Amino acid sequence: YFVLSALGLVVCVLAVAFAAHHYSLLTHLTCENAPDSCQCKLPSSEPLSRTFVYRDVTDCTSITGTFQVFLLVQMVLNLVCGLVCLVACFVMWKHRY
Amino acid sequence: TSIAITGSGSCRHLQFIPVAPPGIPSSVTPPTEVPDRDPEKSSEDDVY
Repeated sequence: YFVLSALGLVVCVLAVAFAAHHYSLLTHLTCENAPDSCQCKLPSSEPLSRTFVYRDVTDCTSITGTFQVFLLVQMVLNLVCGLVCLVACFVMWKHRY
Repeated sequence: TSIAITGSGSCRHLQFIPVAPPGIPSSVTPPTEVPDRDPEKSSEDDVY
């Protein structure tokens, strides 16, 4: 039980980090509507740039709307679950050591 | 016996002897244009 509480803590921490990084990425892309898709590219000093294609997306608002809301909810839930696992370990060693 | 008056030179698209030609040429198929674009890329190794 202690081992799995620690494992849940580390997995939730990894999820928090990945969600935060993905949100930080999505804060800095400019995206346009492509046929049944979205083309999100990043501004560059040189005229060339790297873009990404999100298929099966009618309008990019779904990426700029409910997607970032979903990321925020996911990171909030992940941090809450990580806190729960950490305090579970805390009580475990407060009754164990 | 026969006379065949045919165009040439600047009259390439013209035949003047009536042989009753029913020839109707087809249309050129439209080839898909293939522009090549090479923009820069950040490393996909950023993912790993």
